[PDB]
Amino acid sequence: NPVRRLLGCLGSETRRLSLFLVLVVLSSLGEMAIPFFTGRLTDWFTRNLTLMSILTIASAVLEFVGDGIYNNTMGHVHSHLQGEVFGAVLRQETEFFQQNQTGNIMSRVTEDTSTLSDSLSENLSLFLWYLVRGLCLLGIMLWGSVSLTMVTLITLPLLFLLPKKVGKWYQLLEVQVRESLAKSSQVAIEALSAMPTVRSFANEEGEAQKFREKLQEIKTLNQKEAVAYAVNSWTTSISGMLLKVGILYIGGQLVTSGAVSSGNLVTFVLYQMQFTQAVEVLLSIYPRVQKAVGSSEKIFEYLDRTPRCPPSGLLTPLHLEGLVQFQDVSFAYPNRPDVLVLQGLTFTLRPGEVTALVGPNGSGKSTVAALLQNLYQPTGGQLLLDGKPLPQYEHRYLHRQVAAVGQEPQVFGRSLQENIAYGLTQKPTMEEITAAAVKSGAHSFISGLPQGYDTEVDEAGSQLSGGQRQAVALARALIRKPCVLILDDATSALDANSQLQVEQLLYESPERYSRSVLLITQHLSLVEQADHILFLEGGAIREGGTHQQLMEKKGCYWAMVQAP
Amino acid sequence: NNKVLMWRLLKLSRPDLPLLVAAFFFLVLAVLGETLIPHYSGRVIDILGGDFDPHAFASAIFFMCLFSFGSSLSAGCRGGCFTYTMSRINLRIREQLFSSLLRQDLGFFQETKTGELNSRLSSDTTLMSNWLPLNANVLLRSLVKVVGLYGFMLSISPRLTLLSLLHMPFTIAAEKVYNTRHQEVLREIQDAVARAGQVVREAVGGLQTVRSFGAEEHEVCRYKEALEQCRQLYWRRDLERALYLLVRRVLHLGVQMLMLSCGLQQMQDGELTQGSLLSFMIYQESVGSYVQTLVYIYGDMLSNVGAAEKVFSYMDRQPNLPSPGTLAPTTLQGVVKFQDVSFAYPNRPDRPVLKGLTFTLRPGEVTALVGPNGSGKSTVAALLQNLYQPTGGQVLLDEKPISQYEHCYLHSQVVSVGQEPVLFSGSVRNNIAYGLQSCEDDKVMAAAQAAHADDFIQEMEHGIYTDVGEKGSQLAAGQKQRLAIARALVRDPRVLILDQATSALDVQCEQALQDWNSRGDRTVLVIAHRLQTVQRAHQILVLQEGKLQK
Amino acid sequence: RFKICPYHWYKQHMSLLFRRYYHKLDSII
Ligand SMILES: Nc1ncnc2c1ncn2[C@@H]1O[C@H](COP(=O)(O)OP(=O)(O)OP(=O)(O)O)[C@@H](O)[C@H]1O
Ligand SMILES: Nc1ncnc2c1ncn2[C@@H]1O[C@H](COP(=O)(O)OP(=O)(O)OP(=O)(O)O)[C@@H](O)[C@H]1O
Ligand SMILES: [Mg+2]
Ligand SMILES: [Mg+2]
Repeated sequence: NPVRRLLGCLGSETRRLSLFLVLVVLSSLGEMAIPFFTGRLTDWFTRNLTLMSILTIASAVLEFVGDGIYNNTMGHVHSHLQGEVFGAVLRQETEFFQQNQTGNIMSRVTEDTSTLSDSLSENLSLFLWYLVRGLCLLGIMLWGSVSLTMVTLITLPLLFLLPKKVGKWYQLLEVQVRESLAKSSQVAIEALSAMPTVRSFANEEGEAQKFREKLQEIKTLNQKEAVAYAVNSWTTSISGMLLKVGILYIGGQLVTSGAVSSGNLVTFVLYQMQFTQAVEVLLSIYPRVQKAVGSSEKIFEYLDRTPRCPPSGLLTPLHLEGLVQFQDVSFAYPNRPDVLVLQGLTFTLRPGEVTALVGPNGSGKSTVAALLQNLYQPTGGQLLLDGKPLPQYEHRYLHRQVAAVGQEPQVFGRSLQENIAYGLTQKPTMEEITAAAVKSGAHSFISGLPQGYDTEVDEAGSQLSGGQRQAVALARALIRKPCVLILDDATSALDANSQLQVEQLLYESPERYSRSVLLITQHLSLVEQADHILFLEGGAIREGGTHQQLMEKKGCYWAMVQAP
Repeated sequence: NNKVLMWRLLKLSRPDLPLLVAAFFFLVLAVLGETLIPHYSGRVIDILGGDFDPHAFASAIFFMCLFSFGSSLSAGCRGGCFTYTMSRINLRIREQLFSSLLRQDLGFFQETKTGELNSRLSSDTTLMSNWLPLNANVLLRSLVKVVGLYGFMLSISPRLTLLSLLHMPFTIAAEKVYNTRHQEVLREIQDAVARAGQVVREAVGGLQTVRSFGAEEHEVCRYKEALEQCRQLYWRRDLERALYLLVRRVLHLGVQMLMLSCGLQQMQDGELTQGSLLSFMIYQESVGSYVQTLVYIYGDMLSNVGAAEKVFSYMDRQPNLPSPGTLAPTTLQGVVKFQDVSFAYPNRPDRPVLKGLTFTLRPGEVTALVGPNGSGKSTVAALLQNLYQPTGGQVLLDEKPISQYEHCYLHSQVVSVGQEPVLFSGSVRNNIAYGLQSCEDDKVMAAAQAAHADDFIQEMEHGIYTDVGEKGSQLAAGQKQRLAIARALVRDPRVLILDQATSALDVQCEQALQDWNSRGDRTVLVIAHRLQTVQRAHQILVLQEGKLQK
Repeated sequence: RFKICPYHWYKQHMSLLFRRYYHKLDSII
């Protein structure tokens, strides 16, 4: 069954493969017909010499053209396969990337596909060429003697019987080989991505030992691979030898019986010696086909998997209010589906108003922020944006209308300009980028760099301090002019001077009338001017109201504030 | 140039000698066995042609099958041995490359990308693996049969064999140009593949941000645009290879024609007989094919090793680090001194960061370092941990330079909590006891209670045996920071560095952790922006624009 | 006619043999 899945990828190029097959057949026939046109070479002078000269040149040119076409098509096939595998990977739900680590996914996408494509490219061409040669020899053999051709063709399935038995074992070995390679790659990636910490704790030897363990497992599998190779070679050669010997012996009985002359037998044997080599090559190809089937299991599982997240909608309204309503929302992470992180949240975000969400560590604030960004779906209740459920909006439009500053934000390895303008389809002008950088306070140090906004940044943002990374993330969120703005500890690493910028943005900027703001922080003095304060503990809202009301109640909020 | 790399590969393959010797022995047996099958094939086909005599027929056939059986066994053993040798060489290369990469200085990891390094570890070591077990085997098998075919030819017509050395079936000039271009295109292909892999690394590593900005399609387009260049390079290589093979085919045809003309001339003058001419032509066809095969194999073998030079460059790079230290005293007071320290990062040496700092830390006191963003506090913390070397001045630990202490000893006495800490995949226990060869569970529990981490560890699925996920992504920020604090407290350090270790902690928990030096035996450096926590300090250092203010 | 030329026969044999050298060198190991 999986062989048809493998061969299905060639359905987009059938015309070019048909042309290649035609060229191969034509070259084989052009090379095959020479003896009939030039004799024994003992009958020889100029004409017979020039004839084979011309035929050899024509065959060489035809082979060149065929190889060019085939090698041109296979590169397109390989690139298309890799691109579609990556595209299918990126469509999966969020927890799929918690279950599968980065190194495993990278190894599956970049390494398995290359091996599959290379094996296909070599094996298909080899199979076609030797099949054509085998048929061209079979025709002459059938012309020589029908009876011996029949008694040869009758015994062919018995040779293929044995490889069909042990085919599954090659797949079951290759699966483990690829899995071990991916496991080693994950360790390598994780070790290299955090070198300062490993150096700080002097743990190079531990990482080396972790790598060595996976290498040992791979070493364990390779011995079985080699032994299987040797045994298969023995069996194939034995089958070929016996196939020659049986028919050769039968020919002796025929000639001794006086039924068939030796003249026919000599030619039939001389062509059997080559037909057997052809079928032996075709026998040798099959285990590599099973190996390739084994190598492609995980990428095809990626391709055929159905995402568990809902698909994107169609709504793209021109004007959006930004009103957000939570209605009895409950949530539990998929890997622990029996622990309710959130229980019955009910509140509303309204344009022009700032809502502060406070609570102890591990109470579920960032879970609410992730739910608001449609990264996860609630397991109970409803979450409505301007009266519509989140999935009904288009994927690109929704995340343009909702922007968030994540906790400990990430910065990609591009220029600062492209980092600020990340994710936008209509590329903004330099004036918009400069204004956005000025609002977040990043302009004061970006302009001091030797190349300004063209400065390159490493893949982890290592060339920036924590406050600078936070300012860049804030500008990246501000550039889109969102309707709902989410701040998740956006002031943890910002000094006292930069927090003034956030305060002006929240409570004094003239653009605040067009946004709904959800402020999550442990810096309690920042939320004193919030229109609503929600205290979240244990996944449930204990109390709410303005700062004065919560101070008067002398509840959890008052106890938290008064402690120092 | 490539000879040195080939010699290095030969030096590396020493642990595989007891298997390579058997591989070559089986190769010799198989090459001996293969030559004798056609003899008995001919001695059987003529028995079919002539009088039957069944006894002779059967006797010839039995020997035929016996020798075919022997050659088959030899070939199978040779193949198995060479495959195992290739696998061993590949694994050894990978292990050495990773162990060498782990030694490099921190500047090396900013000039390169992680995805590129991983794409050097994978799919690049295979080319270095294919050299000996694959290319040299076929090269030797071709050479040992070329010499035999020439030996057979010498008996027929020495004059014709001398004429056979006419320019050979190949031109040396074409081989040189093709070998020059092939290595270059292979190197370009490898670089393009690494650049393509980096895109997947970035896109999969930070997927939640991409989701939050809805930019998956942008990343897919970038990946496809990167794949296109690799496709073009592959086509450029393949077309040239095909053209070169066509040219060699034409050359072989021409040499064949000239040789047949000279053989016909020898026929016309009566110097040769037809059977000998036919045998000579058969041997000549074989030789003319095999010489071209040999030359092509040698060229490819050199080209792959030449193209794989980046891995050898990585394996040999000398770290930009001082000589390893040796000091490891039984007792350490913990006095730290900065003396006119000036520093600028190696990747940007024209912009100084520190401009002549000087201060002292003493046991039993808490010292606070404060300043605005970009003022160099984390740079001071990194310099104190010997992650970077100062460009001027000295850093002294108990009157010894910091770089003279043993690497494993130094990082057990000077421990720090980093800004935005990072955790590794695995259990909570393996993250708390990170970097320790042996640690008791009682110490782990005591360290967890010291950082107020038990009260949320007890709520996990398996307690301290629960997995935290990649980068600690299955934890809250405060929980991750508490685990980072416990990882430092479990070691009982003499000098403790807190690089804003309470940024994500809530108000209540921050109060219960200000007792950093209750026993009065540590040296504590506290880096903070909040003016609340600095009130407990005995010495306050204000850092602005890279200079200590008065 | 029907008859086989030994020279062309081995030419065919060598063509069948060397297909695996310039392409799929892995199979010859
Ligand atoms: N991916 C995940 N899978 C399972 N459980 C998780 C995952 N991420 C977080 N949790 C757990 O679910 C709860 C949600 O914590 P969350 O990150 O929302 O806290 P928080 O209020 O943002 O904390 P902090 O104030 O420390 O930033 C915690 O108990 C946390 O350990
Ligand atoms: N790897 C690096 N290469 C080059 N310059 C760097 C590197 N890391 C930091 N810098 C620069 O050196 C200066 C010092 O930054 P540093 O990280 O020491 O600041 P900080 O005091 O820790 O800041 P914050 O309060 O934001 O954490 C900044 O201008 C920063 O951009
Ligand atoms: Mg959080
Ligand atoms: Mg810092």
